[PDB]
Amino acid sequence: LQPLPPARGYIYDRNGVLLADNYPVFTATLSKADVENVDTVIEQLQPILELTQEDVDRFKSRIKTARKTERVAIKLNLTETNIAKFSEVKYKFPGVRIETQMTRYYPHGDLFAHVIGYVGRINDKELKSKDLYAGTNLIGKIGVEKSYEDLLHGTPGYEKDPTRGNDLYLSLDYGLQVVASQQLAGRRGAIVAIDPRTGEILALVSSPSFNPNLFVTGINHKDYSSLRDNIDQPLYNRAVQGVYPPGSTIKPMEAMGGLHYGIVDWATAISDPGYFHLPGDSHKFRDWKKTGHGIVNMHKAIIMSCDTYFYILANQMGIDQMNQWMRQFGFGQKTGVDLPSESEGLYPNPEWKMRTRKSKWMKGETISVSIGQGAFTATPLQLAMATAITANHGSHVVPHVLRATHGAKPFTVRNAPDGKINFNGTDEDWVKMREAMIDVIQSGGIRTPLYQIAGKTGTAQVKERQLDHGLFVGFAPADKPEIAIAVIWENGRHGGSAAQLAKPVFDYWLLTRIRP
Amino acid sequence: LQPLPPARGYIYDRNGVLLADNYPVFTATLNVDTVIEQLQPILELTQEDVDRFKSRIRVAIKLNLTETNIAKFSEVKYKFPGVRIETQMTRYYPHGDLFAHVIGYVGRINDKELKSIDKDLYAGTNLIGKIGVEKSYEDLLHGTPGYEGRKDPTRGNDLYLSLDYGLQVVASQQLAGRRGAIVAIDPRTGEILALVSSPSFNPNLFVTGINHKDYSSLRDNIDQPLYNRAVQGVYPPGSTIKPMEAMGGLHYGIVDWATAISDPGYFHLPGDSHKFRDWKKTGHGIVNMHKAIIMSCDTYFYILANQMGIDQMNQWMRQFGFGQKTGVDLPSESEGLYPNPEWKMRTRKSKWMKGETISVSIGQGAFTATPLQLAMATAITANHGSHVVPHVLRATHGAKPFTVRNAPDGKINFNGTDEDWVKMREAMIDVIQSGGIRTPLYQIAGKTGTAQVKERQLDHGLFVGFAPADKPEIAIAVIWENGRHGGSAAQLAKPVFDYWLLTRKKIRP
Repeated sequence: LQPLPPARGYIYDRNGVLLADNYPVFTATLSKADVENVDTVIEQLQPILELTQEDVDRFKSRIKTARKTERVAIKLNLTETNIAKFSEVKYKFPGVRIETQMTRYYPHGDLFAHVIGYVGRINDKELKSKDLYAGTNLIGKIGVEKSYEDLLHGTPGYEKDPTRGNDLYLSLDYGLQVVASQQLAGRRGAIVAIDPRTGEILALVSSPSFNPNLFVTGINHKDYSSLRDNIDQPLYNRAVQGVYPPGSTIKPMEAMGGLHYGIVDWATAISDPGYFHLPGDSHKFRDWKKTGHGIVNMHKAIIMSCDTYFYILANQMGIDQMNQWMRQFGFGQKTGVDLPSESEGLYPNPEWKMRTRKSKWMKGETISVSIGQGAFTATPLQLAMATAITANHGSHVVPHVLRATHGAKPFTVRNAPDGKINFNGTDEDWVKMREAMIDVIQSGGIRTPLYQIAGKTGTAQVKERQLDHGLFVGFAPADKPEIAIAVIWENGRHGGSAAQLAKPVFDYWLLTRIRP
Repeated sequence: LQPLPPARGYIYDRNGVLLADNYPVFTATLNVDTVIEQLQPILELTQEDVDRFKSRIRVAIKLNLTETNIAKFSEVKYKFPGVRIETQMTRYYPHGDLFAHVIGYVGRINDKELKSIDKDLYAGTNLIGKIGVEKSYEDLLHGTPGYEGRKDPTRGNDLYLSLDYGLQVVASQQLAGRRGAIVAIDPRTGEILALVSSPSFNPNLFVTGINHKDYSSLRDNIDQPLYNRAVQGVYPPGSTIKPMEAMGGLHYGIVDWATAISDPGYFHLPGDSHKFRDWKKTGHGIVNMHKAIIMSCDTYFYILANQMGIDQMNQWMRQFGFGQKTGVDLPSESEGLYPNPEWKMRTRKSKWMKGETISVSIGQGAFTATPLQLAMATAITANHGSHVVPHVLRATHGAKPFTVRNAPDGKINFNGTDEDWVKMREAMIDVIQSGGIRTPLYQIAGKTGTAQVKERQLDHGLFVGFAPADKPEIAIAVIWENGRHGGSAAQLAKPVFDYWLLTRKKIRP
């Protein structure tokens, strides 16, 4: 009864464009039923196979637990020198076998590293959790490979045919991923593209990327330290882990809450003296334009990104109601994406402050939040979802990466919005807010003559590396949206700059539609 | 800066039928030991009402004061200065027994255990949601306070349940005097159209605090009117489970609609003497899938399970809602148990035996399901595999923002044709014609089952089904505790099907 381990499944894009693979290598096995006492044997072949002190520790861990009949890998994917140095002594080690196995390959490694992740060597912590993983050398460690490890893994067999792991079709588009990646080539930040009708992530780039293949068989302490100590942090996933102050990208949604709670009209106007002062308080809270913007109804506020209009709206609305509603767009909470280490962001409230800083909430801390400042931070993923919901007229979607799986194992794949934001407004309001956001593009310059983009821009302050971040959220075609994009250019200065990154993505998806 | 507490929101059915409201009452707010003896004849305080008030120790002496004790206290107002007379709201359930197990009740907020976890939000708030909808949606229902310059409080949100008053009445009658549950889901959305656990009880006894006499009636009643058989009760689902489990055969490629077996009336594990027994000792002869469903052969599913394996058996059945909470927006939802080697190793430290698989193969193992799970599994089956989440809330109206899910969760990838679902429907219609629930006006699909207990020793009868079969609008799970054979249970389901599908465009209160 020898275990026959199962083929890890392939991962494709939404088009069959192959993104993760299995190809054969030479690996040195060593079953317990073929050797008298392992610990000695390993010591002899350490210099001949160039085993590191980690490679022996790892091999011993499996052997102790492993069945007699199951072969345990001593060194994986042998280099041609390990092959040569062992073949000379091939017969002086009889129990040791050296035959063909599979490792994982990422044909387009940098491109999808931050969505697909990689597989690692299965280790100590993982070993304390079956007989499922008998012939299995590798486990998913981050990304899709982790979050969908069980679907991908397969089902073992014996000497009974093993059941091959499930194929995964991501909702990502090879082409759209390429375009967005180029947009952030040489630059730090993120670009997320969601289909608003579904919540499908059409493209997700955090930049710089890294090569996942370096991790599959174990990575050099030399190579790993270069990535971990790069100052641009290629290993950090800015789309699902990175968090940023959203700035005025939030104003369209926060305006919709004004309509929802009845605090404002589309015709409601304020006199904008260039500041807002809390009642019975002298500290002036300053518009970005210190002279002001004159009389400002909702539509001028969005077009011109007035802070003063939203200082007042927040003041009347209050942080509690401000929390309750903005959260409906995805803020302050994980989005639910089927990817491992997703960040919560922070939409601040007195409950968070009482535990974090044991101080009562100050009415002025609200004012900072209303313009996307203060403690308010969102992941690029969250910002894109908020823009998808705003594009789709309030239908709450879940950002997800998986489109279909094919295989023996049963699985349920989410492909429609879960529910609709109760909203005491017309549908017309969503349509008016779109038209406002079309004007953000027209009235201020990444215009296209082929379709209409709705969008809003923002700028965040850093916690050269000190330059403000540029943010841009938007969707197109505006009337009947198909894709919403959040871009965060780190140290990108003006937000409109970030819009420039977003246009080629839009253009590719809506107009332009393989090998490296 | 005195707080102004917020009006709790109203709860309706899906048609505006009012199911819970608040009405204004007079209550006497407030050493206390001397005054109460003087204030007892005036306010008609019982020895229980005084005990509560001393234990409770502004604190209420008596709630909902009659006009007379208000008049009789007004002449003596001066001998009691601290005693004040204020307005409060209490909660009323126009149809208490009918919707008790869906709406629950509000209790007194007295629970310091709950009165320490929350905020100054409940400032001036006397009532809190205790079980059911009132608990699960306490925050939506609660509202937002105000003060004294005065600030109007924001009232709680009105709730529209996906439940239908008429359909609830019909279903409730079916179990009048009987124990069990009936759940009706819309398979297109997962909306719960009806949910009755029987016996019921009157929730209004809880709003103001419940008497040890009244509470002891309910807690020590043998029928357990306080137990929610729909969302907490679990039963062995038995042969109701077969349509889904057969669909898993198709998905794993193990069987065809044409694949047939010889049923000698038993199944023999290879190299093993213990015979596994068909319900019909004669057998059923040659049995393809379609015969299997109509005649509820245990043998056909004994074989399929063995080939499928418990692990593969788990992956598939869990897609229908079994072994895990369904997600209903009601408080205490029970998981059920779809057993697996993981559960046995952790629970009883024993390796899984191939025969334990066989018990589960016909829904008679450690397998237990809630009527919720059964309704959901049948909804998905009617629905060709789109995973729905059973939910009770249809809309809310109010100031607080809320998101309401009212569409299917996702779609089971299924390595079959769409037609397999259509072939399985036709099988389940054939269950109705061939084996007295049939109607010529629409097509019912169904399957029957029987569970064994531990009159009240009679086996339970189960029935799952949906209609109209070709374009399903409603799926029902029925469980008569001690209803003998399922089929009795099916009888409870036909009036419900009929009210929804026929009568309901001609039952108001």
